[PDB]
Amino acid sequence: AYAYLFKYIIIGDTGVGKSCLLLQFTDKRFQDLTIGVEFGARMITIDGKQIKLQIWDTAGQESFRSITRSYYRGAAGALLVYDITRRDTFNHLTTWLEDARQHSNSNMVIMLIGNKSDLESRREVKKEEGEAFAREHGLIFMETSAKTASNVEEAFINTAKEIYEK
Ligand SMILES: Nc1nc2c(ncn2[C@@H]2O[C@H](COP(=O)(O)OP(=O)(O)O)[C@@H](O)[C@H]2O)c(=O)[nH]1
Ligand SMILES: [Mg+2]
Repeated sequence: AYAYLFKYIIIGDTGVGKSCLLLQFTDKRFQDLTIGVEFGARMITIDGKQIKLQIWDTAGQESFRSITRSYYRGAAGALLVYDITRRDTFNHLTTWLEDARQHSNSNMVIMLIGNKSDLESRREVKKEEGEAFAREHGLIFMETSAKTASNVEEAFINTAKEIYEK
């Protein structure tokens, strides 16, 4: 009835900041890596209700270009991350998105994340390109910095609000 558990997965290319977004959200710190068993949790509040976010970092899946069924199983939300300094990470979004289409529950919320927003001297992908990609595919989008915490809390909380309100 009254308390909630939302399973999240974090997906996207190598080095986009999946691990750092996890650690920033759960521990408020920015930095070992146990592939296949790399996770964290944090309690939040939406509409006065207690919601436990159980969050899975899918590092190690990148080489496969696909997410194992056990990550998708019961996943309520997914953060699909690219690295704004590396256009190739932006280019591979459609293949991550198709993997999710084929193998995830259609109700799984997906938020598009352009990470490393602090790195303005190396930006390759404009914020507007992330926005347009998200619109075309019916997703919410935010730029984050796992380094500075910018929009990190907002990304996880807004995903949860979308899951809860759907
Ligand atoms: N400046 C900056 N560096 C970041 C950010 N997120 C991650 N990094 C750096 O990028 C590297 C890769 O991030 P990581 O979380 O390990 O990527 P992953 O393979 O997707 O898990 C890290 O070692 C950090 O040095 C960010 O928001 N800003
Ligand atoms: Mg990782």
